[PDB]
Amino acid sequence: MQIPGIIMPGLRRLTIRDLLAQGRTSSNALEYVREEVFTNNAPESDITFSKQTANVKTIAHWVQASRQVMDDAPMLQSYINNRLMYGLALKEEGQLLNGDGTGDNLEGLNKVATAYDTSLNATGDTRADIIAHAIYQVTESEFSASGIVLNPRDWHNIALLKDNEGRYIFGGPQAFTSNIMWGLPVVPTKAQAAGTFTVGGFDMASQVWDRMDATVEVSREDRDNFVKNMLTILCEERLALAHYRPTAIIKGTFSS
Amino acid sequence: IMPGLRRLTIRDLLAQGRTSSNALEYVREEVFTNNAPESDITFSKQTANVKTIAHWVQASRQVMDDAPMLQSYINNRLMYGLALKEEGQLLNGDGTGDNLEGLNKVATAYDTSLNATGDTRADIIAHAIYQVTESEFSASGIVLNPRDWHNIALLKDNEGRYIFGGPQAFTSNIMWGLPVVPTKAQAAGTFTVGGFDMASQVWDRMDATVEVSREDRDNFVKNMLTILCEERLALAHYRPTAIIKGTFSS
Amino acid sequence: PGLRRLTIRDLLAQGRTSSNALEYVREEVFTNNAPESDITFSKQTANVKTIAHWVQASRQVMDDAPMLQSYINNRLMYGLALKEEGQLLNGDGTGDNLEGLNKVATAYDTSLNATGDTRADIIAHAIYQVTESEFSASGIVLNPRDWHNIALLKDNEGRYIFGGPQAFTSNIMWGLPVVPTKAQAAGTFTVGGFDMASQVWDRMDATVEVSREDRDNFVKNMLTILCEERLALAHYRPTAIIKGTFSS
Amino acid sequence: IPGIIMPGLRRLTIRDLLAQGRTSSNALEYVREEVFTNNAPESDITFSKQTANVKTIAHWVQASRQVMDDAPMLQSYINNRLMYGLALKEEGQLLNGDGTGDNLEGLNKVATAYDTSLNATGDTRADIIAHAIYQVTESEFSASGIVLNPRDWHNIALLKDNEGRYIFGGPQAFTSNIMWGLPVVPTKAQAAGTFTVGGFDMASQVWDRMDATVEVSREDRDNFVKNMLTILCEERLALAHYRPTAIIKGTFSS
Amino acid sequence: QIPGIIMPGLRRLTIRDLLAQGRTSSNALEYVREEVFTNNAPESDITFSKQTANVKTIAHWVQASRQVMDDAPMLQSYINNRLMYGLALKEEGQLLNGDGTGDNLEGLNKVATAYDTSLNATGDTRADIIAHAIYQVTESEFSASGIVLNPRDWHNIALLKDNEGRYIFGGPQAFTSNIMWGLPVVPTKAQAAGTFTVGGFDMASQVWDRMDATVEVSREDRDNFVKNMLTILCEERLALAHYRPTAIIKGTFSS
Amino acid sequence: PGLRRLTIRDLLAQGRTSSNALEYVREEVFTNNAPESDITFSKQTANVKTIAHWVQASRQVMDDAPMLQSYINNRLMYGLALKEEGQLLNGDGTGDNLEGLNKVATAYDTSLNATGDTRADIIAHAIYQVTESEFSASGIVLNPRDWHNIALLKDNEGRYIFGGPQAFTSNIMWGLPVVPTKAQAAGTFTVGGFDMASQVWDRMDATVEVSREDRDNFVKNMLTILCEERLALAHYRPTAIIKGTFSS
Amino acid sequence: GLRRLTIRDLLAQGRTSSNALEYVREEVFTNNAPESDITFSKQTANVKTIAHWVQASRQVMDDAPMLQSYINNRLMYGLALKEEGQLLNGDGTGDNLEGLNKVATAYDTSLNATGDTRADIIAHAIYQVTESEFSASGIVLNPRDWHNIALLKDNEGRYIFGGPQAFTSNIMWGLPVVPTKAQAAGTFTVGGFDMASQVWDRMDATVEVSREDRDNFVKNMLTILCEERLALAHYRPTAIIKGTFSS
Repeated sequence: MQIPGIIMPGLRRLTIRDLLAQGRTSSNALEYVREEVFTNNAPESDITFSKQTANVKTIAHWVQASRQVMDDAPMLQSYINNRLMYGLALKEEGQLLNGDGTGDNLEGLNKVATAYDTSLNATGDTRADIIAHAIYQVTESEFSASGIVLNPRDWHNIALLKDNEGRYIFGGPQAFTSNIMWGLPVVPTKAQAAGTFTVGGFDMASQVWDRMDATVEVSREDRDNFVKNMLTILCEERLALAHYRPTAIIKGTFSS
Repeated sequence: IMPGLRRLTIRDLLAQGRTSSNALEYVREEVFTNNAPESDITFSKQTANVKTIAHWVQASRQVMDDAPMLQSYINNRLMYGLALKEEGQLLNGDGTGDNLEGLNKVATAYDTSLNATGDTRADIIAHAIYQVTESEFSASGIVLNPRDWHNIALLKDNEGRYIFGGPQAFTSNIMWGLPVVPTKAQAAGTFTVGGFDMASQVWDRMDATVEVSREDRDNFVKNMLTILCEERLALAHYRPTAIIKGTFSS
Repeated sequence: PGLRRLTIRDLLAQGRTSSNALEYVREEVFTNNAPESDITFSKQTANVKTIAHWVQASRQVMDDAPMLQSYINNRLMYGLALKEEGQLLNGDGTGDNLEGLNKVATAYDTSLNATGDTRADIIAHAIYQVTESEFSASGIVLNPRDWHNIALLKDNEGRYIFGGPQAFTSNIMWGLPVVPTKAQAAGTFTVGGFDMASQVWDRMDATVEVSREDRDNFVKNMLTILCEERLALAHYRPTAIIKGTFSS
Repeated sequence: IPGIIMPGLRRLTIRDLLAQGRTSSNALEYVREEVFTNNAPESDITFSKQTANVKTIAHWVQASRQVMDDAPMLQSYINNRLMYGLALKEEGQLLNGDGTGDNLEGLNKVATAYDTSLNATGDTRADIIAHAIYQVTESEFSASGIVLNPRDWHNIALLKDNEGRYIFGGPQAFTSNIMWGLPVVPTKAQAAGTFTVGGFDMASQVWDRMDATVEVSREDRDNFVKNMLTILCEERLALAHYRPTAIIKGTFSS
Repeated sequence: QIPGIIMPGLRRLTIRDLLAQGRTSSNALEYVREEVFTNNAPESDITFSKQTANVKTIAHWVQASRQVMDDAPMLQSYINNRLMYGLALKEEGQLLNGDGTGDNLEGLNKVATAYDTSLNATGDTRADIIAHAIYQVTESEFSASGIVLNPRDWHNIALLKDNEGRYIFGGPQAFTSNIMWGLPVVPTKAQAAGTFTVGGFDMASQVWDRMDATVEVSREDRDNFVKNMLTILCEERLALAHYRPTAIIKGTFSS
Repeated sequence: PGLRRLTIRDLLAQGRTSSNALEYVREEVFTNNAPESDITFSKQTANVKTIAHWVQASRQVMDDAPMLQSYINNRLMYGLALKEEGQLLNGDGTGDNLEGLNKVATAYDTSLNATGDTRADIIAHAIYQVTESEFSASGIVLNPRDWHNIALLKDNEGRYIFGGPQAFTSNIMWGLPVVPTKAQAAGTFTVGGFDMASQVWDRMDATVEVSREDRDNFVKNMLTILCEERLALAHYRPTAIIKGTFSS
Repeated sequence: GLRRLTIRDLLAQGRTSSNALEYVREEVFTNNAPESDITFSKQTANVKTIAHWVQASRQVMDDAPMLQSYINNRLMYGLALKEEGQLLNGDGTGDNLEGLNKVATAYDTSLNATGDTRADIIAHAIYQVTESEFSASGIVLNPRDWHNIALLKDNEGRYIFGGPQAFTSNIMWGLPVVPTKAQAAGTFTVGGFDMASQVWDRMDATVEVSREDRDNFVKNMLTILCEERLALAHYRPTAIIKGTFSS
C-alpha cells in the first residue's frame, strides 16, 4: 500500500468540528484540567479543579472497489471526496457528539454534558421557550451559549412557527437553513438524536486537538481482496477531544 | 442553465462523482438485515456500465439563424428536458440495454408486517425511515409522486387543522426534516426512502452537449430540425439495503 | 424601468432574434389519459408584434430643455413595461396583439375545490395542476385587490394565514414570487412554470418618436411622446399555465 | 452680489421622492392620466391637457450692516438659517400647496382621497396604511414612499401586536427605520393625523428653473434708517402632477 | 494648545444641539428679530426691533494630575469624554436661562414668553399642560421644535396610568427615547421642577461660536491650585441670539 | 477576543498612563436640597493594582506542541476579562483588589417602589436616582438569572414587557446597554452613568508567564499558566452609580 | 542494595517516546483442553510520572563531591523503593499506574495439600503460573511473611529449608523473593514477571533542585528531586497470581 494522499472534503453545512476550538498536537495523549464548576448556591460558588487526561483516538472510514478501472479513471479522485471524506467527516460528529469514550471511541459531548433542568420551564411554554431557558442554564457556568446542536427534523419544526399571531418566529424558511437562531449558529446533523437537543458555550467550553490530518490509503492486499480483484480504500484521522468545563453544555429532550 | 430547479433533483440528492472509463467495477455491500449478531455484512464483486442518455425536441427549420434567439431556448427549455428526463433513469430503470440500474430496480421491498391497522397515508413512510436504519444507515430523503405529496401536505383531521400540513410545507418540499422530491417520473402510490447521501453515488463521464439534425428522422417529416442534448452517466450501488421501495395499501 | 414589482417579463424566459417570424414545435401533451401518457407536438409560429405606449406633452419647450430626458428614461419608460405586461398577460392574439398566456392557458379543475378551502387554498390546488405538465410552478400572477385580501387574510383561528400583513410586502407566497398588477383582471389568477413554459424574443430595443400632428395634439399644443418596442411571445407547453378565478 | 453655497436638512425630504428635472423655460405643459376608478371594464384612462408654470420660492430675514459683511458670520447666518428654512418651507408647497399666486399646486390637493369603504372592523393605524399602499395600485402604479407627521410616525414606530412584539421594529431613527421597505418622510408641513402616500417615483416630477440664489437690500422699505439689511434667498421650479390617482390622502378619523 | 474635537456622552441632545447652529467672528454682533405681536386676526404683522448680542466667555475646569499630563496616552482618553460632556452641562446654564448680565447670556427663559394660564381647564392632565404650550407656540405662526424641562418632571410625565395599569401614551420605553408628540426632549437638570420651556428653537434663535473650547493648565491658579497639585481648564466663547422670543414659552407647572 | 457579552470594561471610559498611581478630585455631589446643591470636592487617588488569571496543567502538551499558544490565545484571555469584571463590578479596596463600583456606589431610594411596581418597575425608578448626579443612565448590570425573568416578563394581557422572549438576546432595555454577568450577585442590581462617571487607565497590556518552579508544580508534572494585567479604576463622581436589590 | 532491583529488575524493561501505549493484551483462556486459545483485547496504557524528594541545606550542600555522591549512591536507589509501590500495588486512576496485583489472578486453593506450610503454597502458585503457558520468574512477599518462613521449624526443632549457614540472600525454590513493605502482609504475588509485563521509561531518571520551594528559602534549606516518567503494561493477566494466606 501507498498513499494517493491529498484530496480534502467540503460540505455546505457547518460541522460540529467548526463549533469547537481548533488546536493541533504532537502526542498520543495529553493531560488537562476540568473546571468542576459547582452549581453552588450564592456563596462559595467557586469552581473546583480536577486532574483529568485525554487520549488521542483515531477515526477511519473505508470502502472496497475494483482495482483496474479505479486505478485508471479519475473516478477515484471524486470517489474519495463525496464518498469517503463526506462519510468520514459525517461520522466524525458521531464521536464529537454522541461519543462513547471507550476503546477507540471519543468521549462524546452529550455523554459529558449536564442534563436539562426542567425546573425552569413552567406552564404554557412552547419549545421556543424551552430553548430560551436552556440558553440561561448554560450561563450559570460563567460561559455564554455559542450555538445549538439540533436534529434536522426538529429543526424544521422550531424554524417555522407562528405565535398566536401571524408573526413568524425566527424567520424560517428564510433564515431557517441552518444559518442562525436568535443569533447563535445551529448545527443540524443526522448524528444528533431526535427530540434530544444540546446547547452550550462550545466557543470557550471544550477544545479539539489534531495529531494527524486526515489521510487516505489503499491496499491491493487486505482480506483476500487480492484474489477478488477489489482493493480497499481507507481514510483515517488522529485526534483527541478535551472537555474543559462540562456544565458549559446541557443536553435535554423536548416535551414529547 | 437549468435552474427551474425550484426543486432539487435526485442527482443533487445522490452523491456526485466522475470517471474516465466507460465502465467501472465496485463492491456491493450486501448488507444483510441480519439479526443482532452476524448479522454480518457481505460483499459482491459487481460493476456499473455507462449509458448515454439525451433529450430531444424537434423545432422549426428557420429559427436556425437568430443566434441569441436560439441560445436560451437551448440552455433553459432544453436542459430541463435533459435533467428532468435524466432524473428518470436515475430513479427507476430496466437496467437493460441503455437503461440504467435505477434505484427501484435494486431497491428493497417495503416490509408489510410494519403496516398497522391503522396508520395514515403518511405513517407508512414513517415506518420506512425506520426500516432504513435496519441497514445501519440513516435517512437521506424521500422520493414520491407530486400528487401524493399534495395529499400528505394539504391534509387535516376530522377538523380543519394542518398537521405538519401547511401550504408552506409544500413550498418547502420537506417533511420530518427530510428533503422531499416531487417527481412525476415515479408512478403514484409509489415511494422511495433511504440514505442516498452515501447509499449510492453517480459518476460523470461526459457533460451535456448539443447536436442538431435537419437530415435526421422526424426533422425532415416534422419538417424542422431536431435538437438533441447528450449526456453520459454512471449510476452505482454500494448498499441497496439502504433503499426501500413500495406502494400505499389501496 | 420601474423599481418595485417584478415584471412578468422576468418570469418568462428571454432572448432575441433577427427574423420577424419564428418557428417551433408545441409539446401539446395528452395530460390526463390513463393509457398511453405522452405528448404530441404542434408546429407553431411566432409573430414579432410591435408594442408602444402613448404619452403627450409639448415639444417646443421640451426639445430645448435637458430634463425631459430624465423623464422618459426614468418615468415614461415604466409606462412601457406596465403596458407590456398587459399584452403578454393576455390579449386577443388577433392583430398586432399576442397570444396571451390566459388565452392559451388551461382551465382549472373545480373538482379540487373541497369544502373548507379558502381564497388562499385555491391557488394552492393550482400549483398541483401545474405538475400535470411534468413541469413545476415558478410564479403566480394576480391583481393588487385579490392579493391584498389573500395577504391580510385572518381566520376564525384569530390569526393571519401568513404572518403579519407584512406578508403583502415582498411578494413571496410559499417560496413562490407573486406579482400584483392591473393587467390581471379582478378575480382571475394564473400560475405555472413561466420560467420554462414560454420564451420571449427581443427583436429591437424600444425606440421613441415625437410629433404634434399626432392625434389631437395640434389642438392642445402638446407634442406626443411614444416608445415602440418590437417583441414576440412564444408558448411551448401551454398545459403548464393554469388559469382560473375564485368562487366569490 | 453674494458668494454662494448649497444646503440640505439632516434627513431626507419630499424633494427626494419626486423625480428630479430642470428647464430653461418660464413654464411648460403636460398631460394628466385621469384614471377612472372604473369598474372591471373600460377601466380605461381618460386624458387631460394641463399646464405647469414656474413659481418662485424665497426666504428672507434681516441683520446688521457693518457687523455683517465684515465677518464670516454671514455664511453661518444663511447656511443654517435661511437655507434651513428655505428647504423646510419648500416642502410645504410641494406637500400642502395652495396653487394660487406663487403657491405651487400641492400634491395633497390633487392627490386622490382615501377609500374609507375599504377598512374592516378590528383595524389599527398600521392596517390603514396597508390599505393605502393597496389603493395606490389601482392607478397601475406601485407605492413609493410614505408621508406622515413626526407626532404620528413616532406612534406607529412603537406598537404591540396584541402581544409585546414590536411592529416594523423597535424605535430606530424610526423614520430611517422606514416601514415596509418604503421610505418615510416626517415633516411639519404635513398635518397631524393626516397622511399621503403613492408612487411619487412616477406619480409626479419636478423641474428646477433656477438654483438657490441670495441677495441683500439695505435699501428696502424703511430699513435704510434702522440699517437693517434684508437678506433674501429665492429659487425657481415647477411641480407637475401626472397621474393624481397614483397618490392617496386620508386621515385617522378619531 | 489646539485640540481636535469634544465628544460628550451623547446619551441625550443638549439645548445646543436643539438650537440652530452658528459662528461669528466679531466680539459683538447686531441683529433684528421682529417682535411678533400676538396680534388679533388683522395686522398680526411682526414689528422689527433692533438688538445687540455680546460675546461672553465661559470656562470649564477639571482638576488634572501633574503626572497624567506628561504622558500623551494617559491624558487624552479622559479628556475627550471629559471636555465635551462637561461643556454641554456647562453651556446650558447660560443657554437655557441666564440673567444675561456680567458674563452670563440671554437665557431662553429670560426672554421666554409667559404661558397663557387662561388656557388651563378644570384639571387637564399634567401632560395636557404641555399640550397647550405647543398650541400657544402658534401665537407666532411657528412650528414647535423641541421641549426642554426638568428630568424629574419627565419621569412623572412618562410613567402615567389610568385607573388601570395603563401606561398612558407614556411608558418606560418612551422615557428612553426622550421624544413625545414627535418632538425632541432635553431632560437637562438645568431646569427646576415645575419649570419648563417649549417652542421652535430650531429657527426661533441660533447660537454663534467665537472660539472653540480651549484648555489651560496651572498649579498656583484658582481655589483648587491652593489644593494642588496641578490644574486643567476649558475656555469657550459663544453667543446666544433671539429673533422672536414669542417662539419660546416658559410658564410653570403648579399643582 | 469574541466574547459576545459586552464587558463592563466597555461600559466605562478608557485611557492609559505611564505612572504607578493617579490623583484626581471626587466630585462629592451632595443630594443637596434646592439651594447650595453645589458639589464638594475630595482629594482622592487611584493605585495601579495588578490582576491575573492562573491555570495548572501538564506541560506534556504545553511544551511539546505550538498549540499551547493556541490555548492561551483565544481561550484563556476570555477567562482573564471574565475575572476582570470581578474587581471592577465589586472589589475590596484592600489588597490587590480595586475600588469595586458597588463598594463606591450609593444606596437605593426605596421611597420609589410603590405597591404595584414589578421587578422591572423598580429598575425603572433606579434610572431616576441616576439623574440625581446631574448625569443620565447609560447601562444596567444584573445577574444573568435576573435579566432572564426581567426580560420575558408578562402580565394579565398575554404580552411581554418587551414583546418577545428574544428580548434576552441583544441585551437592551429601553435602549440601555444591559450586561448580564455572573460577577453580579443574584437579586442585586447596579446602574448609573458609567460612561462619564468612572474611567479606567491602562498601565500594561495582558501578559503571560510560565514556570513549573511554582509551589509543588515540580514534584507533580504540571505547570501554572498565567496572564497578569495592570489597571487602575477611578471614581470621579461615584454618586452617578446606584445599587440595590429586589425581593429575593 | 537489595541488589534485587525491587520489583523493577523483575519485569522486562524498555523505552518509549509518547504518553500512551496501545498494546495487545492476551486474555488467555485456561478454559478446558480444546479451544484453549487466547483471546485478544485492545488495551491502552497511560504514561504517569513519579519521583522521590528529599530535603537538604545548601552551605553543607552545593559541594560537587558531596552532592554528586549523595544522589547516585543514595537518592537514585531510594526512588526505586518508591516506584515499587505503583508497580506492585497500583490503581488505575489519577497519577497511579495499573499495578500487577490489580490485574493479577486469584490463587487456586484447590491445590493446597491436606496439611502443608506457607512455603508449600508458593510452590502451587509457581505451578499455577505455568498454566498460562508461561514459566515463573520471581516471587513477592512481605518481610514478615518472610520472617516466620525463615523460622519455620519442624517440631523436629529445626528450620525448614533454612539454615543460618545453609542459606543465601533472597531466593526460594530457585526464584527471587524481593522482600518489600509495599506489599500487604499475608497477601503475596507470584508469576513469570519476565514476560508477564514490561515497563517503558519515557525518560531516564532526572534530578532537579530548587530554593524557592516552600519555606526553604527562609529556613535556608534546599530541595532535591529525581523526577521519573514511565509506564508499564500487561499482557497475560493469568501470568500474575495474587494470594492471601487464609491462615
